Amino acid sequence: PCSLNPHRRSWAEKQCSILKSSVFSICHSKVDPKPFYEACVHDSCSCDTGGDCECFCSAVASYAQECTKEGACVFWRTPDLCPIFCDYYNPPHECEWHYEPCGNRSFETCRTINGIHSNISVSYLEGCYPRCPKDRPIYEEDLKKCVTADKCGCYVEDTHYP
Amino acid sequence: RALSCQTLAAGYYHVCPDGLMDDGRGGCVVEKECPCVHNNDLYSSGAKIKVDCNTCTCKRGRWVCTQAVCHGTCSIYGSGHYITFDGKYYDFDGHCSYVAVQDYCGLGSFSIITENVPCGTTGVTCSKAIKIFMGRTELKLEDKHRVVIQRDEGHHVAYTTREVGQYLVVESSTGIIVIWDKRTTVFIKLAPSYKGTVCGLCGNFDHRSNNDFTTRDHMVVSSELDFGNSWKEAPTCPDVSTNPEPCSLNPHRRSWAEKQCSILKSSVFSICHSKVDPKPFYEACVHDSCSCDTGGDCECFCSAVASYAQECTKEGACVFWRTPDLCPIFCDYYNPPHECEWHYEPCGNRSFETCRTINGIHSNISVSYLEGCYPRCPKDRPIYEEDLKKCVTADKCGCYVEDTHYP
Amino acid sequence: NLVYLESGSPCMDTCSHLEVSSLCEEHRMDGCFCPEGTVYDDIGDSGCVPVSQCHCRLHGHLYTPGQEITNDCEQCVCNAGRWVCKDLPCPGTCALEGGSHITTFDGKTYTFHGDCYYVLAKGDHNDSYALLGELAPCGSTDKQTCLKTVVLLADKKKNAVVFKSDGSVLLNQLQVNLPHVTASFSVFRPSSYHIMVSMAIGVRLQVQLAPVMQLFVTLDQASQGQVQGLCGNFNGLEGDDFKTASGLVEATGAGFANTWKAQSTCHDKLDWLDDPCSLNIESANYAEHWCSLLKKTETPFGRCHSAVDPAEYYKRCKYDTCNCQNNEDCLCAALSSYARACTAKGVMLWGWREHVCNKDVGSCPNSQVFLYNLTTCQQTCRSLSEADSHCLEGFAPVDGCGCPDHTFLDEKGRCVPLAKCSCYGLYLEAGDVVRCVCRDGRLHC
Amino acid sequence: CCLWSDWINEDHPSSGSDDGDRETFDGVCGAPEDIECRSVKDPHLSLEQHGQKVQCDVSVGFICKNEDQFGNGPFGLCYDYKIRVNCCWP
Amino acid sequence: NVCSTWGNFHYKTFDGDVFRFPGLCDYNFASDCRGSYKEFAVHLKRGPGQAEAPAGVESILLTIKDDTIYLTRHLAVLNGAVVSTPHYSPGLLIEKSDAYTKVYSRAGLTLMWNREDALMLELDTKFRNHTCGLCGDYNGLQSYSEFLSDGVLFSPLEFGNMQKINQPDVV
Ligand SMILES: *[C@@H]1O[C@H](CO)[C@@H](O[C@@H]2O[C@H](CO)[C@@H](O)[C@H](O)[C@H]2NC(C)=O)[C@H](O)[C@H]1NC(C)=O
Ligand SMILES: *[C@@H]1O[C@H](CO)[C@@H](O)[C@H](O)[C@H]1NC(C)=O
Ligand SMILES: *[C@@H]1O[C@H](CO)[C@@H](O)[C@H](O)[C@H]1NC(C)=O
Ligand SMILES: [Ca+2]
Ligand SMILES: [Ca+2]
Ligand SMILES: [Ca+2]
Ligand SMILES: [Ca+2]
Ligand SMILES: [Ca+2]
Repeated sequence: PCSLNPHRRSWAEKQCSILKSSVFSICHSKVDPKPFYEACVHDSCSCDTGGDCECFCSAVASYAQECTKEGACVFWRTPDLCPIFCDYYNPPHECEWHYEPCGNRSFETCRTINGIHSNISVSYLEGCYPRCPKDRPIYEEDLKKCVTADKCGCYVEDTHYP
Repeated sequence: RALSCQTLAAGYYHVCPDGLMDDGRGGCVVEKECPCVHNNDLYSSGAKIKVDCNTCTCKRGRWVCTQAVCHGTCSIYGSGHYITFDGKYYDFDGHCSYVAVQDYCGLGSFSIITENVPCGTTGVTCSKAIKIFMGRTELKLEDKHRVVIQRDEGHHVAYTTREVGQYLVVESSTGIIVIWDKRTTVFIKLAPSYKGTVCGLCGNFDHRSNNDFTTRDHMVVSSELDFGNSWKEAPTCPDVSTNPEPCSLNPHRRSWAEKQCSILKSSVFSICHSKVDPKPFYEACVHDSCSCDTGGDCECFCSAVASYAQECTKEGACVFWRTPDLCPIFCDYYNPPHECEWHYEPCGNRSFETCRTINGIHSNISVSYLEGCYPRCPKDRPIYEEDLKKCVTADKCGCYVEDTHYP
Repeated sequence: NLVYLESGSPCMDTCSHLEVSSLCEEHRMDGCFCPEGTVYDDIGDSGCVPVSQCHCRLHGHLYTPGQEITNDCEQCVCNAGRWVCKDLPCPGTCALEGGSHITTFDGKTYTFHGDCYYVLAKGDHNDSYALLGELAPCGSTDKQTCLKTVVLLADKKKNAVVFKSDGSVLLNQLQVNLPHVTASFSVFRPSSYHIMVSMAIGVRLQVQLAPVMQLFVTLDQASQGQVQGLCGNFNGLEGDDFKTASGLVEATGAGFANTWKAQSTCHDKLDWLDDPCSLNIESANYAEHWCSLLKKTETPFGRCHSAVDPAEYYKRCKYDTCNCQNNEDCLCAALSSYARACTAKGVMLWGWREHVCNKDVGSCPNSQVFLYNLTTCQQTCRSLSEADSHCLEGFAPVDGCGCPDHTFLDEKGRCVPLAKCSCYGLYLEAGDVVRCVCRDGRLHC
Repeated sequence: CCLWSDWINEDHPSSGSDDGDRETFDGVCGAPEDIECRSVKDPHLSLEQHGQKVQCDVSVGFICKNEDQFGNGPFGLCYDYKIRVNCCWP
Repeated sequence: NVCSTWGNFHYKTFDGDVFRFPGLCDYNFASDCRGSYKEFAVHLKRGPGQAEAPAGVESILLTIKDDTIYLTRHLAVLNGAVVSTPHYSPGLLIEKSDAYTKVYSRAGLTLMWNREDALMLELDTKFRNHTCGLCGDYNGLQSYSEFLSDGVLFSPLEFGNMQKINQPDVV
């Protein structure tokens, strides 16, 4: 792709050089950045029909996910580079949804209050996570609402029933 | 004879009895208590609306408005789009330095220069630097920051630089205001003392728009390309001989551009459809997205959708259009680690106490329509000190001498 | 006379860009410069000439300092590097083209799609005139509208003249015969698809009848800021054309124009944020192939590209072609409006109808041919009998069936030559003696 | 020794400036013996099963013109074509 | 339910109504006449007249909400480009057997056509009271609003001529 699009190479190799830079320098001894640099440049030279800043931000979050999984939490997003919008989900100005950059928080859902647990550890996945208050500290997942431990739901045949 | 309170001044050329007439709201109304219509809304008698600096009143089915003269605004935005002080829209894709506004027009006190470079491969150009000359002071807006160049010895025309939402705002004591979104969009505002005393690519600000294409040698031409090629700064810069067509030189980028930019003509912006015409903002967005073909085209898109939503706030319609999938914004970056004070205010309308305005210092225009992240300082330090983005107690903020923050 | 110096500033005033040194962000070095006064000649090729010898320029030609020129609406003289321009009187034209494309007197083109009688222009005093016009749906949907009836209320609003869309000019609900010349106005018909109306107030009308009905209105510049309607107020600014008759400027064209309904029982119309070339896939390839001829230079439309800039006629040509139900009548109307607005700036397109809209060129009668410069005063020898009463200069030439450079039109049928034309009283033949022998055009009386 | 060449797709309908699709054999061979004329995205169709009007001979190569495809389908564009040439070597 | 045409110009609406319309020009087979936003449109184009006994279809034109599918006897064209079948884009499946050509859309549309004469369409129950093609409306009522609109009973020959599409070059 970077040979069939010579004009997109200079942008791609400058944006994707975050991975080999001092931002990710805690992960440089734990995950090899070299096949993630070459994937990011291959991906950004070829999103030539529209929306190439989505092809970029996914390739930088494939590397930062391995870094969390190996023990290095890196905070790489800024308001100019791949921003994330986690206060969209808040009840109007009560601030509970925070961006947790490396997932590592174990709160009570309404599955795990009734014994239901998974078989792997998915506590390294980037995203927006709740921090439910102390008058309803149980996160019901199928509606993205913090509820009291009594009034959450049913969960039969993989369907939420209020 | 069946009058209707909308056909008063028509003439009745070609139900209610004699006397009474319809109002468009319901039953028959006398002529004295007749309502008023403005932008598809119906306002009863004695209602008050504002129009940009003035106040109106529905008196007898007509509007009675005050006569003050407002500030005038030039726009430069996207891949070479202009709106003059008298409201004339045109396109010019030049690659040189151009006079935007000056009063050295045939001796002078200011000059504002724009530096237009090619952004893409199709031949369209966009604005990437602003130089402000005020007397002998030279500012320059470049690389997301303001730089002071050549501060004179003892004159030092009083200017002020602060950051309001996502934009940077320079103001002067002489009446010159420059608003800049740190990429390509510029808004120049002049006080109404500059009527008919400026020139450049923004016109001459005399409330008459069939002479805005006056060239540097004082000749009104009809071409966009003879006018714009006469305000270049260097004589060795080339002439633009045609305007490019980006969605014809990039046929593969047209389907993405016309699908993303169709938010403007959709039900999301349907409160603003009767107050701002979306049609020249749809055509700018498609022209901008077909031509960002070297990298970063979701920045060319989100700026064109925020140029339309800014006019909507300015006219009275706050629209919340951003989602986590469409043009996200990251305002909890600025919070002290998990104390949540910086909120995204989608239409700016909040008046809190800074540490300038606690000491009387106020601006001359209303910048409370600018999108961005705004503080909501707590009740143990409710004073926002702007040059460090910190909420402070009213005593310990700073000094503000010679446009520099001293702690 | 570029003398060499050391330590002088590189910011030179150059006879077009004067006053450079007030914005000079450079220090000084050596090189070849100018003397104390004597700015450098940029436009010509000489050296540091005096300031009052600067030759001007205007799209090419190197005008000497003192040579005047006659431009669009102003005349200008080359002073020392700059032009000194002075205004000349020039009219203004409101156009109502397609079914719904209003162009006001001050630019400002907009689309409306109404269903009512609307006030297009009227005089503000108490009486003077009022020009109406019906914009009703002609096709299937409401977005397929057409002009149907032009109504003129003149002579202190006691005379109503109606222009139906089949000819059929009728005064006060009664048919009239054309020509009809009166004291205050006159109505002509030179080419059977064209009606020309002139008024003594300063109002001129041209009603087009084929392929679709269109209207062109012309005012003098004495009536500047003294009209109201759907054509604006004609004051130089186009930001206040959407200013209603009760105060404030509206935002959209369909919100402004619902205030100019001539009937109270008409419904309110609204804009339409769609394009017709996406709603119809079969019409959008036919629209692309034929409206692209306005932009390519092999056709007889590239001659106008130096004056008219077809980029906005191309956008309307695709609009009307994809929208209306008879797509060729909207193509040929939008191609005949670029050719109309190009003859208004000198460049006349002789013979643009040879590949595109020639379904009526060869259908002229036996003696008369298809013309592109048919005017009112190419009429019969009965027009030569008056010869100063009804000529009505000031209009635009139109394209229809007519006779060549000689052999003026007879009383009926073919156009015989000048010797045996007629003697117009009843038009007698070329064998009658009064003592005035019937002769070529004039009479020996 | 009369081996066939490779497939040559050096032009596109949605790119270039020749207003269509034209594939020539320069840089490979001088005077061919045979030419094969197929499409990219469905290569078993003959030239009579595409319905577009082209010329594809051993003299000059392949020519498709977008103006010739008016009124044929609803889209009016050339398809994407590719060619082989047959040349004999001593 | 199912609309269908086959044979020697036989039709069958979504609510029964088997008739026979020997029109040869270009027609609307089914369409979304909701008014606000049209979801789909299926345009049928009968041939030049094959013979007395059979009745072929020359081409089928189909537009689903963003994109246009053009089916002929030999090739299938999506947005001006020839597609290799099967085609798996995430709202649209276009596959070609030895007998039929199927188009499966997420909008609740399924078209299936052997490449000579038989054409059938299947819509879900979302489009009730909205369809307006030659397949009738989709209200469930036998012959109610297709043939008896304002009391006047339309013959099947004048019901079919109402469904025609005007092409801007050919009479
Ligand atoms: C708003 O405009 C006023 C009016 O010009 C500015 O007041 C001027 O301030 C300068 C020095 O700051 C004085 O030299 C002038 O005499 C003032 N004008 C008048 C009429 O008194 C004011 O500075 C502007 N606001 C800001 C924030 O600069
Ligand atoms: C119209 O132009 C032609 C040129 O071919 C010539 O006959 C003459 O200039 C005009 N005819 C008139 C005025 O009758
Ligand atoms: C219309 O309503 C529903 C679907 O909207 C349908 O089941 C019903 O039969 C229709 N009724 C009539 C009277 O058309
Ligand atoms: Ca002006
Ligand atoms: Ca005006
Ligand atoms: Ca090509
Ligand atoms: Ca090819
Ligand atoms: Ca039915």
